[PDB]
Amino acid sequence: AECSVDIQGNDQMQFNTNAITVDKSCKQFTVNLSHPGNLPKNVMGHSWVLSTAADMQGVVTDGMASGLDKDYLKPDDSRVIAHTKLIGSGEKDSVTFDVSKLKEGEQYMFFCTFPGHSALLKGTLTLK
Ligand SMILES: [Cu+2]
Repeated sequence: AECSVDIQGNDQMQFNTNAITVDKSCKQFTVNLSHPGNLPKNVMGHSWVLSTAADMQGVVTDGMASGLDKDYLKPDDSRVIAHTKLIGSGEKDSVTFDVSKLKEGEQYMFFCTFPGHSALLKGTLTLK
């Protein structure tokens, strides 16, 4: 898949990838999130949130005080460069973003913002 990637978050607290490479040529980038499993998003919800590694913690910390109401994401978080909605099992969501929003050399992390999920459900995103 050029300029896109398919990612699954399961009931086992696992993303099927821990590293994503965004080709420097890509103009846009699309991440396809699905959620195999049986648990509903209010106990096992999963989302794909993109930020710098530097800002992950506060994004996470801010998200969990945001409630299921706001997908456990601070509304209009200027630290989030891209994000999917929060989904439960059997659900799916995609998000597309501008590669121009990524600086070379700066590090980025992707992660779920459901309470206590980002330590396990995370990975690397890098501009190549
Ligand atoms: Cu999650």
